[PDB]
Formats: sequence, C-alpha cells, structure tokens
Amino acid sequence: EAPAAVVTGAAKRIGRAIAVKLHQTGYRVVIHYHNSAEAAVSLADELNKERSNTAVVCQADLTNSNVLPASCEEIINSCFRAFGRCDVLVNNASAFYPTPLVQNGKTVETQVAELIGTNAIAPFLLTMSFAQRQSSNLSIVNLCDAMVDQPCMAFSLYNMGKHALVGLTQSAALELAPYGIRVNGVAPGVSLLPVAMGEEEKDKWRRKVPLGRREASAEQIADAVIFLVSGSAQYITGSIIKVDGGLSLVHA
Amino acid sequence: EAPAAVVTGAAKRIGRAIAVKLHQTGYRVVIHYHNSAEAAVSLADELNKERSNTAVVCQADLTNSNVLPASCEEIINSCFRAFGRCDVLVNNASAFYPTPLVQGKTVETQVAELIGTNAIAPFLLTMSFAQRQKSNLSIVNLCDAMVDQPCMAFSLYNMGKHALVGLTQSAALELAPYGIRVNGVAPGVSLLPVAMGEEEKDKWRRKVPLGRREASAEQIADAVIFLVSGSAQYITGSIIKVDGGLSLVHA
Amino acid sequence: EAPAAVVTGAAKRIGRAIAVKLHQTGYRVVIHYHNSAEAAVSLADELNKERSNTAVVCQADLTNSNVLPASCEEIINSCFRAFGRCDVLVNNASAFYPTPLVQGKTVETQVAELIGTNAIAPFLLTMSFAQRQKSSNLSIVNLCDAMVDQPCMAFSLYNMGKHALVGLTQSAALELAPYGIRVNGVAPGVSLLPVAMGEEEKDKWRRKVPLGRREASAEQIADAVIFLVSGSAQYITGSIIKVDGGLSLVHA
Amino acid sequence: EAPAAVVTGAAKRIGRAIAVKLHQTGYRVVIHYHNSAEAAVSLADELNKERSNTAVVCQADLTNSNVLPASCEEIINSCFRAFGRCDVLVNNASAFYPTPLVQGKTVETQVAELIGTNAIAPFLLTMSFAQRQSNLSIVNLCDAMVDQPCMAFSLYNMGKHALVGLTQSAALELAPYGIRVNGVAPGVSLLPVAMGEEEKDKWRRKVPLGRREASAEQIADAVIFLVSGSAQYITGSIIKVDGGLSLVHA
Ligand SMILES: NC(=O)c1ccc[n+]([C@@H]2O[C@H](COP(=O)([O-])OP(=O)(O)OC[C@H]3O[C@@H](n4cnc5c(N)ncnc54)[C@H](OP(=O)(O)O)[C@@H]3O)[C@@H](O)[C@H]2O)c1
Ligand SMILES: NC(=O)c1ccc[n+]([C@@H]2O[C@H](COP(=O)([O-])OP(=O)(O)OC[C@H]3O[C@@H](n4cnc5c(N)ncnc54)[C@H](OP(=O)(O)O)[C@@H]3O)[C@@H](O)[C@H]2O)c1
Ligand SMILES: NC(=O)c1ccc[n+]([C@@H]2O[C@H](COP(=O)([O-])OP(=O)(O)OC[C@H]3O[C@@H](n4cnc5c(N)ncnc54)[C@H](OP(=O)(O)O)[C@@H]3O)[C@@H](O)[C@H]2O)c1
Ligand SMILES: NC(=O)c1ccc[n+]([C@@H]2O[C@H](COP(=O)([O-])OP(=O)(O)OC[C@H]3O[C@@H](n4cnc5c(N)ncnc54)[C@H](OP(=O)(O)O)[C@@H]3O)[C@@H](O)[C@H]2O)c1
Ligand SMILES: Nc1nc(N)c2c(CCc3ccccc3)c[nH]c2n1
Ligand SMILES: Nc1nc(N)c2c(CCc3ccccc3)c[nH]c2n1
Ligand SMILES: Nc1nc(N)c2c(CCc3ccccc3)c[nH]c2n1
Ligand SMILES: Nc1nc(N)c2c(CCc3ccccc3)c[nH]c2n1
Repeated sequence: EAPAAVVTGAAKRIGRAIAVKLHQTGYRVVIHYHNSAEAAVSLADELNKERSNTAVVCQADLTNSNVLPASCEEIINSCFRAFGRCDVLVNNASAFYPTPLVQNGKTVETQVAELIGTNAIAPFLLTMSFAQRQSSNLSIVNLCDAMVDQPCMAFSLYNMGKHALVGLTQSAALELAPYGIRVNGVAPGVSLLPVAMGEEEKDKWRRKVPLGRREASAEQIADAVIFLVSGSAQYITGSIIKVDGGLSLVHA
Repeated sequence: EAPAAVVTGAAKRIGRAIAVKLHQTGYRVVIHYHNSAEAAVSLADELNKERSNTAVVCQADLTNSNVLPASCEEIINSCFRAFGRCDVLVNNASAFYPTPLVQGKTVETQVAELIGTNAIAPFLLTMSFAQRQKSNLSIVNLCDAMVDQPCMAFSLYNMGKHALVGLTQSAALELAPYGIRVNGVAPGVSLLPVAMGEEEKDKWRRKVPLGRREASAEQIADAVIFLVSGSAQYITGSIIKVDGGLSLVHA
Repeated sequence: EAPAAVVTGAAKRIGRAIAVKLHQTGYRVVIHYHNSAEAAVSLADELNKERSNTAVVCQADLTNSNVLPASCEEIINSCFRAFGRCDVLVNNASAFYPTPLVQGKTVETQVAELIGTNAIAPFLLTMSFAQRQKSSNLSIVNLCDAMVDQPCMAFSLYNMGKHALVGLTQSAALELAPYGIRVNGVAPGVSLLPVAMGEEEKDKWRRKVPLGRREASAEQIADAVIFLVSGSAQYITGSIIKVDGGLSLVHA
Repeated sequence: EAPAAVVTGAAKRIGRAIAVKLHQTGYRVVIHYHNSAEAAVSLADELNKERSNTAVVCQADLTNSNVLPASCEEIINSCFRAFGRCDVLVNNASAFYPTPLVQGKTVETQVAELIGTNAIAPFLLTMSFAQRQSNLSIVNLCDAMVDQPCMAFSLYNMGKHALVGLTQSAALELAPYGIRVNGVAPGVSLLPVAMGEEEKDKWRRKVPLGRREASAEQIADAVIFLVSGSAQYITGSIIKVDGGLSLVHA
C-alpha cells in the first residue's frame, strides 16, 4: 500500500510543487487549500489522471481562532478518510504581508491571527493531530525561511511566526522522536517571488543570490522536502535545511 | 529630569528585581501586574517611600484576545500619564507551563496565554511604545537561553520565546531610525517555579557550570540595566545570555 | 564520462562509507589516507573489482606545517592525474582527542594536528580544488559536528577546528558560488564511537539520542553527503545538515 | 590591592580604548603590542602619570609558530612580574586582510598570522592564564559578521569562528575555577587606516543605528561590563555591539 501525505496550501507555487513531487515518488496526497479551489481541483484532477484515487482536496482556513484546532484535526482526518493512513505532513500554507510597527484595512487582531495562525499555530495543531492519530517512515516537514535573522523591514509578525515555527520544529522533533516521527524544516531564501512584485524589484532580489543570481525554483525547494521525508534522512530530525543559493551569507 | 520605564509582570521575582534596579538607577517606573495587585502595590509603596511619586501600578491581562491591542496601548499610556514620557519598555510578563503534543485549559486558551504573553503582547506594546515616539530609548525583552535545547512538552512556550527573538531582531531593525534600541536578556535557570519540588530544583542547579546554582533575579536585572544604560548605546538586536554556561552543557 | 571525488581519511568508518556510496553512485574515487594503508588499499581493490580503474589511493599527513599546502595541492592533482577531472571534495579526515586547558604530545603539535586536520587542510584543499576549476555539478562537503555549541569537556582545540570549518564552509560557499562550486557540510552528532570505547560508555551516549537511542551508522552520514553532492541539491550552498537524531536539542 | 588585566594589541584603536577604560576602572594593565612600540610606551606613560606603577608594556609576536606557547606564557608571566596577579585577559590583537581562494606573503604565513592571532594565541593565553590561577574573566574580541563575512576573508573568518568555539569550550571548562569567558563582537567599528574614505562611508551607510561606526569606547564599554561585578553569572556569552548591522539583509 502507498504512503499518504498532507500538503497545506498545495494549490499553487511551492506547495503544488511539493505535492507533485511526493505524488511522483508514489505518495497519495491531500491537497489542502484555502481560497484557491479551482487550482486545487485542477491539480487533483491531473494527479488522479496519472493514478486514479491518489489525490483529494481539503479546504480550510488556517487563521488562528477557537475552532482552528478542530479544523486542523479535520485536515488530518481527511487523509485517513481518503487513504487509511497519514505518513507525512508538510506545513507550507502561509500568510505573508507587512505589518509596520509605526503608522490593508485589516485590524491588527486579524493580522496576528492570520500571520501567526498560518505560520505557527496551525502547524502546531496539525502536528498534535498528526501525532495523536498514529516498515514506517513518519515525518513532518515545516517550510521555514532562511532570512529570519536578516528579515525584511516591516515584516515583524511574519518573522515572529517563522521563528515560532523553528521553535516548533525543534520542540516537536524532541517530543515526537520516541514515536518515530521526525520533524524537520526547509528554509528557502528567495524562491518564487510574489505575483504582485514588479520585474525590476524581482531582479534586484535575484542579483543578490551568489549561486546563479536567480531565485530557487519550486522544484528545488520540493527536492529538499523529498529528501527529508525519504529513507535517506532516517536519522535526521530537528534539522532545518537552507535552500537559499547562499543569500543568507551575503552582508548588507 | 528622570526617565520612565514600563516593566510588565513586575510584582514578583525577576520583574520586581528589574523594577527595583531601574528605580535605584533613577527611573520612575510603571509596575504592571495581572493577578498580583497586593504585591504590585507593596512594591510601589516601597519605591515611593524612597522617592515620592516615582512608582505607579497598572493592571492588565496580556492573554491574546480582541482587546489585547487596546490593553497594550493603555499600558504605554499609563506611563505617559504618570510621568510624561516613556523611555524604557521591559517585556518580562510571561506564562509558562507544559502543552504536550500527545495526550484543564483548552488548547486554544493555552495558545492565547502562552503566545499572547511571550510574543503578541510584546509586539503590541512595542508598536504602542514606538507610536508614542513617532534621549536613550530602548526595549528589553526577557527571552530564554534554553530555546534551542527546550524542556520536553513545552512546545507552545518555546514557540512564544522563539517569536520573541524574532520580534527583538525585527523591531531592532525597524526602530533603529527612531533611535529606539531593542535587545534581549536570556536567563537559563534563574528563580525556579514555586511549585517545583525541592529535589528537582537541585537537579537543575547541579547542571550549571558556573557555581552549580541558579541566577538570582538581581543578576538578571543587572543585564537589563546594562542594556538600557548609556554604556549600551551602540547595542541593538543583541540577546545577552545570563545562564552560567548552562546552555553549553551537552546531554 | 564518470565524475570524480576526493574523500580525505577514507580508509575507515565514516570516510570509507562515503567513498563506497559515492562509488556506488557512479563516481571514481581518490581514497586519501594517512596511516591506514592496508585498509585504504583493501577498499581500492574492492571498488576496482566492481568497476576497473575507478579507485586510487593517496597518502598524506594533513597536520599543519610548511609543506601542508603542497601536500593538499598534490592530493587534488592526484585526482586529475587519475581521472582527468575533480568534481567533488569531501573533507572528512580529522584528529580528535582531548586538550585540557589546565594541568605525550607538545601543545604546538596538538595545535598543528587538530587545527590542521579539521580546518587548515580543508581550506588548502578548497583553494587547490577551486584553482583547478577557474551539466557540471561541482561541490565540496565538509564533515562538521552537531555538538560544537555543546562541546565535550576538554576538547577545546578540536572544537576550535570544527568551528573554523563552519566558517570555511560559509566563506567558501560565498566566494566560490560564481564558479558554480557549492560548499556545504554534514554535522554528525554521535555516529561511530571510538573503537576502544567500552560498550557501557557507548550506551551512555546512545541513550541520550531521542531518535532511536542509537548512534548514526556511517552509512546514514554518507546518505546526507550523497544528497548534497546530487542534482537534488543544486541550489544548496553554505548549508550544514545536522544528522544527529535530535541529540543537539537535548538539554543537560 | 588593585586587580590587573592583560590587553593584547593595546597600543592603538580598540585595544587602547579597552586598556584605558580598564585603567579608569581601577585595574593595573599590561599593554601588549607587536610593532607599535612608540604608541605602547606613550600609553603606559599616560596611564602611570595618572596612577604610578599601574601600566607596563609587553612585546610579542602572536603569529602561530612553535614558540608561540612560550610567547603567550611570557605575556601572562609579565603580568605576574609587574603586579603579582592577573585577573583579566582581553584577547584583542588580530591580523585582518584578504586571503582569496583563487589566485607577497606565502599562504603558510597567512595561515600563521590569521589563525595564530585570532585563535591559537587566545587559546594559549587562556591556557597560561588559567594555569597561573576575586572576579577572574576572559573577554575575546569576536566579530558580529562571522555568518555574513566579507568576500575573500576565509582565513580571517575561520580564525574568528574558532575564537567563538574557544569562548564556549573555555567557559565550560574554566567555570569550576570561577573564571568566566565571554566575547564582544563588533560589526563596523574603527575602519582600516588603509581603507579609502568612499568605502568607509559605504559601510557607515549600512548601519541602522545612526549610520555610523562604533567608537572604540563603545566597544570597550561592553568589555568593561563583562569583566564587572554586574556580569558575575555571565559566561560563554558573546555580546554583539554592531548597531544592528548583522540584521540587515543583502
Ligand atoms: N516564495 C519564497 O520565496 C519563500 C521564501 C521563504 C519562505 N517561503 C515559504 O515557503 C512556503 C511556500 O511559499 P509560497 O511563496 O509558495 O507561499 P504562498 O504562495 O505565499 O502561500 C501558499 C499558500 O498559503 C495558503 N494560505 C494563505 N493564507 C492562508 C490561510 N489563512 N489559511 C489557509 N491557507 C492559507 C494559500 O492557499 P490559497 O491559495 O488556497 O488561499 C496559498 O496558496 C511558505 O511557508 C513560505 O513562507 C517561501
Ligand atoms: N525564572 C527563570 O528561571 C527563567 C528562565 C528563562 C527565562 N525566564 C524569563 O524571564 C522572565 C521572568 O521570569 P519569572 O520566572 O520571574 O516569571 P514568572 O514569575 O513566571 O511570571 C512573571 C509574571 O508574568 C505575569 N503574567 C503571567 N501571565 C500573564 C497574563 N496572562 N497577563 C499578564 N501578565 C501575566 C504574572 O503577573 P501576576 O503575578 O501579576 O499575575 C507573573 O508574576 C519571563 O519572561 C521568563 O520567561 C525566566
Ligand atoms: N564518529 C562520530 O561520532 C563523529 C561525530 C561528529 C563528527 N564526526 C566527524 O566525521 C568525520 C568522520 O569521523 P570518524 O569518526 O569516521 O573519523 P576518525 O575515524 O576519527 O578519523 C578519520 C580519519 O582521519 C584521518 N586522520 C587523522 N589524523 C590525520 C592526519 N594528521 N593527517 C591525515 N589524516 C588524518 C585518519 O586516517 P588514517 O586512518 O589513514 O591514519 C582517520 O582514519 C570526522 O571529520 C569527524 O570529526 C564524527
Ligand atoms: N575595527 C572593527 O571594525 C572590528 C570589527 C569586528 C571585530 N573587530 C575586532 O576587534 C578587535 C580590535 O579591532 P581593531 O580594528 O582595533 O584591530 P587592529 O587595529 O586591526 O589590530 C589590533 C592590533 O593587533 C595587533 N596585531 C596584529 N598582528 C599581530 C601579530 N602577528 N602579533 C601580535 N599582535 C598583532 C597589532 O599590534 P601592533 O600595532 O602593536 O603591531 C594591532 O595594533 C580585533 O580582534 C578585531 O578583529 C574589529
Ligand atoms: N507565504 C509566503 N512567504 C514568503 N516568505 C513569500 C515570499 C518571499 C519572496 C522573497 C524572498 C526573499 C526576499 C524578498 C521576497 C513570496 N511569497 C511568499 N509567501
Ligand atoms: N514565565 C516563566 N518562564 C520561565 N522560563 C520560567 C521558569 C524556568 C525555570 C527553569 C529554567 C531552566 C530549566 C528548568 C526550569 C520558572 N518560572 C518561569 N516563568
Ligand atoms: N575525527 C573524529 N571526530 C569525532 N568527533 C569523533 C568521535 C565522536 C564520538 C562521540 C560523539 C558524540 C559524543 C561522544 C562521542 C569518534 N571518533 C571521532 N573522530
Ligand atoms: N583585526 C581587525 N579585525 C577587523 N575585523 C577589522 C576591521 C573591520 C572593519 C570592517 C568591518 C566590517 C566590514 C568591513 C570592514 C578593521 N580593522 C580590523 N582589524
């Protein structure tokens, strides 16, 4: 029987690339999504056309709230409903936008709920549910950020969320090791730039990258995820692999 | 004229020692408290006996909620009301207890308390503090030297303290143009929990290379005092460990 | 045509496993050794039995001295003379023993051996490798140590050498990225214990490891080296991958 | 009786500021120097004018070699000879220059100088200090930019990483003797004499806190704090003094 994986925010971009590669490797996948229903279903369709009954979609908002625990529990339950098991959890879904300290129409309470909920609290609750539900190679991969110690100006809540995720990666690695669940991270530097970013600003980032003066492809991020879930990483837990082409080594 | 400082969770233990030391250095102080009103007032009485009208108390829950932003604005406002300025913010108040991943507060309440006290309130207080400055201004965050070798079953607490490291660095970067420095002090074993059994306390004391004892609250406060002082005017985004070498000790 | 790799200190234990896996992946190999001639030759013969003319040995002391640069240049030269190319350098060879700060080798010899093997020889080998390089996938992998921030008592020079090696990994990643040469590390926690060590002392260490209460095999260390040199790590440079079973996350 | 401190490379710049502050704080000082004989002597004169018999100079090359251990021992011995005690060691002296990986000093000499001054000598000085043994401590001058290093400074950066390692390993090992071991890590402080002014201003402009370099005295302030009674529980810590520079992305 084939192992099964949950990938959060898997409709597009890096999350899709992770779902696709896990699928090519032989996993059945839960494609979690929030607003991108059309893309999520189009992805599932494609994967099912390749091997029938190997992909399902699963909608959930991962903003922090009193029901987020139930929503995270239901994501994991959806993987067991569809496939009878859940071997791998990839925490990819993430809000990312500035929250200047000194001054959209979002209240600060909402910005906290979204940026901290998606980047940290949902990963934690999903980790709890994943572990509670449990030959085998169980693991969790958290999508981190190589630039958290040299952060972009005015992104303090986003940065707080990614740091917390480093913390979860370490605490969970420690706590879940006795269950054979490994917990690791992958830290992109610049990978796929925001759709709203203009090409000139993209190029400015690209030129900072020592290894090729270009951003990581979605696939290059996915390759590191696939390593960490594989039997080639069976002694690795609590590790965060930078995939940044050297960006984080470059001084101001 | 005397500068003014806000210390969160200042009624007892390390926050009290920080408040006392700031006051002894010439600061006027806001003593924030949540449940410890009797202690906050007894401290303020003691400080005001030394110098009249140099200590006030301020009550607030720092649990994350819809009203936390307004509570944090008011903490900063209370300093401006009492003393006409706010030069120093010390983020010390903190919830601390285990949140096991695998199995009573509900988990969503644990998130609100642990992530609210250790990260979100410091963020909001940081915003309010800076907004009122939109001179030697600084913020000191009480961090934790053991965040990379955390105690078992303390995920949420650890997440909170890691977020606090992120805020320290992000805010140091962003508030530098205002001359507001942002730094941290990271204790290892200092005052042990009142509820911890005596034998467990000695087990932790025995691990500390430098003296086989915990840090006093005053030794923690000493690093805070350095960081707010004129001797640290080029230091921002720095977290000073005060741990007697504990974090260097392998398993 | 087959790529070629230099592995230092490859006669035994981790280095040998690295050489074997590289060879199994399709690399021709230079097996560098210092004192272990028989084991080095035994390995070369075994690999050449698999595929003729794909393994050579190279003898050299990597202790710091006036001749260390020429020795390192000659190691790299040996790979070019053997195979016409040198795609991968693995800095594995390492002296390891206590050097207490307070009171039969002299301290100047301890400095030379521990700092030479763990840092200076890697640096010199890195210069010589890059100098000879000024669809290729060139890279360097340094064998670091997951425990450098929680070091064993009385191992200061060894620890200093390994920290220096982290600095080299970072500095060389940055400086060699324009040449397409990636530079990374693998940081074991407890892997193969010293051959003399009593089982009872081995067990004290094994029991500290969250993930399975056992040390890493040489092969598990080699797996991470294989990933870093592979096509799946082509955006990874300046990264150190802990392979430690969560050991470094465990407080005193 | 007043405590005594050894400060390496104390004739100029940051080491000088540290020696001056220690002395103002009540220490007798050994002013170590290599080539700067004239500046060393002049500092000792200035300090002894303020308090007589409270400063001496001590000459030593801290390049790695087989006699470096003897030289390091002699620096510590000079403190005991002059003052009968040695309470504080500041490891400040340091070579700093590029050593590109791809092509008048030989590489042998570059390794000796960069690794000797930044790492090996601090190690040997630490050994001799401890062996000859109150508020005893060591402060190592580290570098806030070690994880975002200057291009083509691999040996220098290797030396400074090793120095972090020494700081940690020695804090651990010397704690049973009450000797604390800490670091201070500048970002941009006094720029090289040889650096052009255009390049100096390029670096200044990168510092979030004031768009200026640290003064020597601001670096010395952090050293003074770590040797002080206000840092009695602090060991194995490295205090960045960088105005936020290391937080700034490329
Ligand atoms: N791109 C980079 O250069 C880069 C750099 C560093 C780190 N990373 C990390 O790598 C991961 C992937 O990056 P990316 O650029 O591919 O991410 P992305 O496109 O910004 O976001 C991925 C998905 O997150 C989901 N998401 C957002 N808010 C959500 C909410 N409230 N509830 C549930 N889901 C939500 C969205 O799902 P819907 O579309 O379905 O609404 C979105 O498709 C992220 O964790 C990111 O922080 C990326
Ligand atoms: N003690 C140690 O060994 C140690 C080690 C590492 C780090 N630290 C850090 O150092 C700081 C002080 O440590 P400590 O041991 O002195 O702290 P503590 O005694 O555990 O807590 C300090 C105060 O935090 C306040 N607080 C807790 N929950 C709150 C809430 N929901 N809203 C508002 N205030 C709340 C409480 O005020 P009321 O009493 O008024 O309710 C409490 O007195 C903390 O940030 C801690 O994480 C301490
Ligand atoms: N084993 C572990 O648990 C562990 C933990 C952390 C890190 N590591 C790192 O992983 C790597 C492999 O470890 P290991 O346990 O396999 O190493 P090892 O067996 O101690 O040493 C490997 C080889 O290093 C060579 N070597 C020693 N001194 C040398 C010199 N002066 N010149 C030239 N070569 C010299 C020796 O070659 P000859 O035999 O030919 O003389 C030896 O076989 C090392 O870098 C080590 O520091 C290992
Ligand atoms: N300046 C900065 O921006 C900065 C940034 C990061 C870290 N730091 C660190 O802070 C410390 C002080 O910086 P700095 O700029 O003041 O240092 P510096 O002026 O570059 O060097 C200090 C002294 O080191 C001594 N020295 C050099 N080579 C020597 C050798 N072979 N043997 C003995 N002594 C030798 C020299 O002594 P003589 O003059 O007597 O020959 C020199 O006066 C250094 O460790 C440095 O690495 C400085
Ligand atoms: N959830 C999420 N997190 C992210 N970190 C991103 C990015 C980062 C793109 C970028 C990476 C480095 C510098 C400037 C921009 C682009 N889109 C993102 N989405
Ligand atoms: N808010 C808060 N945070 C904390 N980190 C603490 C402690 C920590 C006590 C302790 C420190 C190190 C190991 C084991 C226990 C005791 N009381 C605390 N209160
Ligand atoms: N060159 C070299 N470096 C090493 N770090 C080692 C070891 C380490 C074995 C060990 C690893 C962790 C805790 C206690 C012992 C065993 N043999 C080694 N050889
Ligand atoms: N021994 C020594 N070490 C150093 N690190 C320096 C410096 C550093 C000046 C500088 C600091 C940051 C970027 C570029 C230059 C200037 N002079 C120095 N001397």
